[PDB]
Amino acid sequence: AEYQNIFSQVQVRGPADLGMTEDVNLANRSGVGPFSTLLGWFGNAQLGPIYLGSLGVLSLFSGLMWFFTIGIWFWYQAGWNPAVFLRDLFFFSLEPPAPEYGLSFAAPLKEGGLWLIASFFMFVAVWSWWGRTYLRAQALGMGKHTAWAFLSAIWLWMVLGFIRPILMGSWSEAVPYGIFSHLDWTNNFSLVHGNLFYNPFHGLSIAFLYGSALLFAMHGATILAVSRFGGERELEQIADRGTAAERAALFWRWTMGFNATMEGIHRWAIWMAVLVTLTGGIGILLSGTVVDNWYVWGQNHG
Amino acid sequence: DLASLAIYSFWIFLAGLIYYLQTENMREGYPLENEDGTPAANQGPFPLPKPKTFILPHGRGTLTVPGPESEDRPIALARTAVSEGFPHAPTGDPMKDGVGPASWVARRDLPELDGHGHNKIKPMKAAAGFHVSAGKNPIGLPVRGCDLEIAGKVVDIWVDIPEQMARFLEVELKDGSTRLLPMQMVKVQSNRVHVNALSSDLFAGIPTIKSPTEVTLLEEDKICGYVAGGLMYAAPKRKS
Amino acid sequence: ALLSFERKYRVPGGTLVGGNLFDFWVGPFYVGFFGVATFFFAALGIILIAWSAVLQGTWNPQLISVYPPALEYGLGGAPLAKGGLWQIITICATGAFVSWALREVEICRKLGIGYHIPFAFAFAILAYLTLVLFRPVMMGAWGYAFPYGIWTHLDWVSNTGYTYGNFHYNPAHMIAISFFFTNALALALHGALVLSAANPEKGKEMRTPDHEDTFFRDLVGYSIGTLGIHRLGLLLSLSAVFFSALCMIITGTIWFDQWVDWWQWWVKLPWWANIPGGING
Ligand code: BCL
Ligand code: BCL
Ligand code: BCL
Ligand SMILES: CC[C@H]1c2cc3[nH]c4c(c3C)C(=O)[C@H](C(=O)OC)c4c3nc(cc4[nH]c(cc(n2)[C@@H]1C)c(C(C)=O)c4C)[C@@H](C)[C@@H]3CCC(=O)OC/C=C(\C)CCC[C@H](C)CCC[C@H](C)CCCC(C)C
Ligand SMILES: CC[C@H]1c2cc3[nH]c4c(c3C)C(=O)[C@H](C(=O)OC)c4c3nc(cc4[nH]c(cc(n2)[C@@H]1C)c(C(C)=O)c4C)[C@@H](C)[C@@H]3CCC(=O)OC/C=C(\C)CCC[C@H](C)CCC[C@H](C)CCCC(C)C
Ligand SMILES: COC1=C(OC)C(=O)C(CC=C(C)C)=C(C)C1=O
Ligand SMILES: [Fe+2]
Repeated sequence: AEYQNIFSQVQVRGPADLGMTEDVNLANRSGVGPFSTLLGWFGNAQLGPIYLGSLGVLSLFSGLMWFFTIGIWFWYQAGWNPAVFLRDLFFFSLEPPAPEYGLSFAAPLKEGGLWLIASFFMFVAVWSWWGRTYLRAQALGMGKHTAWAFLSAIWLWMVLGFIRPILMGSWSEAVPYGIFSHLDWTNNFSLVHGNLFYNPFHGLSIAFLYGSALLFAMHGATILAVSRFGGERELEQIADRGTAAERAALFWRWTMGFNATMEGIHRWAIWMAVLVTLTGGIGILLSGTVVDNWYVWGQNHG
Repeated sequence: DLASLAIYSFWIFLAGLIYYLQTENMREGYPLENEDGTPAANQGPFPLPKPKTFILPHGRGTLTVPGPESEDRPIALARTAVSEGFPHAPTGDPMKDGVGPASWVARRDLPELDGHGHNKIKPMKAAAGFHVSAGKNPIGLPVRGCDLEIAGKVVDIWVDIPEQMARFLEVELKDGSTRLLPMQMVKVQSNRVHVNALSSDLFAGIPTIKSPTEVTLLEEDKICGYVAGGLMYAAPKRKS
Repeated sequence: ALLSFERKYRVPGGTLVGGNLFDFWVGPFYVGFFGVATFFFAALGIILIAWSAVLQGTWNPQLISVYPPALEYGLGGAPLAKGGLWQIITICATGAFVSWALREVEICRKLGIGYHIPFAFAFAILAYLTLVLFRPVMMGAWGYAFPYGIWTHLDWVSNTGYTYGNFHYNPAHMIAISFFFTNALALALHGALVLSAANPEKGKEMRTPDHEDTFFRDLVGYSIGTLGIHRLGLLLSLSAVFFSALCMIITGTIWFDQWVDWWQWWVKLPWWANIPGGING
């Protein structure tokens, strides 16, 4: 090939990079891990350090309990038989309490209680991780974009698991913890609500999911196409526009009639992605609370 | 109907959002210009954004965009038509004049710095203790042009230290001097380095750096632009 | 008409076909031979859609729907009003998509950059041809292709999927979805990271890429780097589309049952097909 720069031809290695200091509490950084030659073909080879601290540990811990609670239930469903455990691993499911328990936390363990407990650990694990994404940025003096984007994903998960079931009056309305069972749940949700293809926030959501693949293919390919001019060094290209930024912008202007800037493409990017779950969340939230049947709602246009 | 309300509201939001993103992407390159360099009359339906300022690290100053732009370099092209929309032809040697695929931008004649204030890019012999950890080491290999003639031999690798990445080969020419080659424009083989963009006698015209241990942003543009321009302008010597 | 830095790039050369005859711009748009071809396929294709809208009796864009020939036609030509417009429009669309890509190649040449973008766009074209050509031909009728209408092609998706039960159980489909999700994840992260470095806290100077690296190492113990993340984005989005085409090319060609049935190569395996209890025993 007229070399495509998908994989490096040569790897170089030097002393581990211990990272910027700023206001990071250095007491909570690990040592550095080993270098990975395997990963070095595609990206950086350095593993670590990682930063832990209170929230990270709380998040890890709480997340492990979540995993453990589900796991122990799966073993229970497999009658403590390892062979059955592996045979039926994808069919195991931890279900929410049945409708007749409403929103009470008074369901017996084997009938939805254990689901409530898992959800509690999951809830703590995710929000404390969110706090972490926010505090890592702050300690380095960075903007909070990552935390705000993550919040968009959290929104869809909150709607599916908590906000919508509460508004519907029943935990039984939440999503089970199982590989196949949450798939069956997804199918069933659409059938019950009169075909989600005719939910317009669902169509919007799909436009941005597709749009995200579109844009990241456009942008990944654009940067590789101008890496022969050092295009991937985008911060310095923002501060001091180079021929990389200019050719990238002219490619698209000539193709399509308009173009982005090196900073501006990243604003297009962050919104394209976060709109997937922002809109999806709204669409799920409205289903069965406000609209029973999307197909029928659609035929009246509203 | 609350669903109706919601979907009409979101479309309002989305239009405001798009207008924001588009204006925000007009911080470079605008106002539009006529082909004679005067401002175009039709600037489009989106206004220029109000200025924003970046405070560059390491005392390098501030950047405000948008702001009045120059090329800050003479451009050796002649208009080929009375009307608007046709190619501008090079009046001289486009490789040397830095036009078309061989263009470069007048970036700051300073090297890029890492987070600690040190030069981001260094020759590997000056970087303790980087070494080649996988793949074919190109040091000491012959460098061959598109004319299948040897142009020199690889004497060092210039590495992006924070990223731990090879960015240039330093190549020694027959006359003893050296040149940098973008790592992206070379093909490292078992017994040689092959460079498709240039014939062996065009290596000498690769711009030179004024320090043997650092390269500036201006120099990297000049080097990269010139080598990439070879694909269009050195094609006659690209061997049948 | 021009960006402030644009003139020095608007030089002659790079065309694949026609030399300098189509080597010019209209406003911001570059033309070239494939610009002309794109226009011609698009013009004709849009006319036929109008011609078909007349046959249908509506000009409401959300009712217009051009269907392909009935199954009984198999793979033959059909009368214009009975599937023939669909056939011609498909030819045009393919002509336009392919022209669009070759125009991108001409533009790459004029600007001196790699060919990654039209290369990447070719996968989207591959995916389209999988649905309207490869799969219908392997099944032996154009009527298995999808109709060209805003809501009707959604019905087609729904109908096709439920023909094999819950289409979720298609394993290539699972893989495709995982790349679509991971790709949106990575795009959000990549966008947030660059913006958070360029637009730091108030009172702060612009951050360096070393801060970016340091942010992801602190957060998850690994930074892929600035080159690697763009490699990754390209990889994720193309792989999502590749497995999409794959999960359909095999549906109705080498697999005809409900996809949940596929998963028994695991359940009824030798060491445990019989052990009582769990979900399946
Ligand atoms: C991919 C697998 C399925 C399929 C499944 C779905 C599902 C499921 C949904 C859509 C949705 C849409 N699909 Mg579909 N779709 C397929 C194939 C296609 C093809 C094609 C030629 O292959 C096209 C052009 C479209 C086009 C569209 C849009 C009407 C809409 C938003 C997509 C989007 O933003 O994408 C990302 C691209 C962009 C963001 C860039 C802009 C693209 C613009 C918007 C395209 C407009 C097309 C235009 C109206 C028609 C041609 C114009 C000509 C001049 C006549 N689909 C196949 C058959 N598609 C959604 C919908 O109807 O929402 C209401 C939806 O829920
Ligand atoms: C029968 C099936 C139904 C249907 C039913 C649904 C339902 C029901 C839903 C969707 C949703 C979505 N559907 Mg639909 N869908 C259908 C057909 C389609 C088609 C198609 C071509 O046919 C497409 C392209 C889509 C596409 C989409 C997406 C746009 C959207 C999911 C966004 C997302 O990123 O979620 C992935 C992201 C998340 C769920 C957020 C996760 C965030 C949390 C914080 C992560 C925690 C991680 C945890 C701590 C660690 C876990 C590790 C694991 C062990 C691996 N659907 C048909 C009509 N679809 C969703 C939506 O928004 O709808 C409006 C939704 O709820
Ligand atoms: C009830 C329906 C079934 C089901 C049935 C199907 C069927 C049936 C199919 C899929 C396919 C897909 N499904 Mg499914 N699917 C279900 C549930 C889901 C869920 C979910 C959350 O539950 C998800 C995430 C998905 C996800 C997906 C993707 C993996 C894939 C669509 C993307 C694609 O192919 O793009 C490919 C990209 C394109 C086709 C775009 C091509 C664009 C062309 C080249 C250019 C257009 C130019 C345009 C006209 C110009 C306009 C320009 C003007 C300027 C406007 N499905 C349920 C169980 N799914 C489809 C697939 O894999 O297709 C290959 C498919 O056919
Ligand atoms: C904008 C929309 C997209 C998005 C964005 C997004 N996600 C994000 C972020 C952002 C911007 C983050 O900053 C955050 C992050 O830190 O990323 C690196 C995150 C992230 N998104 C993640 C996942 C995720 N995002 C998803 C989706 C998306 N995220 C959207 C497409 C999906 C799905 C379903 O598509 C998943 C799976 C995480 C990688 C991370 C959030 C991390 C977190 O909350 O961690 C807390 C939990 C733990 C530490 C638990 C650890 C325990 C183990 C993992 C065990 C569980 C295993 C399982 C239960 C198996 C059981 C069986 C066994 C007994 C055999
Ligand atoms: C492969 C990864 C992703 C990808 C990549 C990608 N797409 C691309 C590119 C790349 C890299 C381009 O360079 C190119 C571009 O220029 O984008 C700005 C393009 C592009 N992707 C487009 C759309 C698109 N991409 C999609 C998807 C994807 N694109 C993938 C997810 C989708 C989806 C998911 O639905 C759509 C709708 C266009 C914006 C653009 C190509 C524009 C083009 O080809 O223009 C020439 C054609 C015309 C001007 C019009 C022709 C009209 C026809 C003759 C008549 C209509 C026929 C059609 C079948 C009607 C049917 C509509 C119904 C289904 C509703
Ligand atoms: C500094 O370069 C990097 C990014 O650039 C935005 C990343 O997104 C990411 C994160 C994205 C994924 C999904 C690894 C990493 C790790 C990284 O090193
Ligand atoms: Fe980028």
